[PDB]
Amino acid sequence: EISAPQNFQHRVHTSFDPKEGKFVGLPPQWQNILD
Amino acid sequence: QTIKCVVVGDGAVGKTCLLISYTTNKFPSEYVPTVFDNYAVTVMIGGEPYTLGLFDTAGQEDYDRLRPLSYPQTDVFLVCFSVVSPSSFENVKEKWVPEITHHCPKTPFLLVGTQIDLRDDPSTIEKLAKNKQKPITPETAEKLARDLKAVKYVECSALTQKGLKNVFDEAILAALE
Ligand SMILES: Nc1nc2c(ncn2[C@@H]2O[C@H](COP(=O)(O)OP(=O)(O)CP(=O)(O)O)[C@@H](O)[C@H]2O)c(=O)[nH]1
Ligand SMILES: [Cl-]
Ligand SMILES: [Mg+2]
Repeated sequence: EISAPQNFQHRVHTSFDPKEGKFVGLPPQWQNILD
Repeated sequence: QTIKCVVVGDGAVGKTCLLISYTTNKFPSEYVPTVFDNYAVTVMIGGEPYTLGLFDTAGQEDYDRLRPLSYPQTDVFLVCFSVVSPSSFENVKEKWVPEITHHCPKTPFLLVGTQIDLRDDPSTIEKLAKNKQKPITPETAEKLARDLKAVKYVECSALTQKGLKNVFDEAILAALE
């Protein structure tokens, strides 16, 4: 059988930050397209 | 080793709630659209632990150029639609399967129907009826899965958790197969 999932980790959270007016918390491969 | 599982599908389809409900057994109390989120859990199959990497993508078209940058070395896709959103069902054929095929031609995917608890809801059956439409049945979903040409069709409710673990258990088996 397959166990229920364990040890939850939220590793990447990307959002647009309107104060700075740019995406933040980007994946690295998105970064070298957008930054 | 690590299983890479990528979740795609139209906005409002319920991809974030699907993932948070399964990984945490909590239902998000707010709607907040996704740009990109990466979560990890550990699962054990037959005594062997695996990290399941879960890629939560944006269903909004604004991210068409950016979203797929996350598709390299995907082991399995979940292609999602809401059983009470016919337009989301159409886009499976028109947008989503074509997209993941193009980027990952030899990668398996599952067709996932979400929000099944809303099929028998009078006031979502009403909203659909005001524009002369109705929920998607499993019979219809399953034909599309056969034709299009998925591993299989599974459905669930993030809210009630009916069928939810099964979706990911089949995703895991598809990736390891
Ligand atoms: N009743 C019910 N509502 C759900 C279910 N899953 C999600 N929702 C609701 O539907 C809405 C959309 O959920 P969300 O998980 O944010 O969808 P999404 O596909 O991630 C949207 P985006 O593509 O922008 O990230 C939310 O209001 C949420 O509460 C479900 O199984 N049942
Ligand atoms: Cl693997
Ligand atoms: Mg989301």
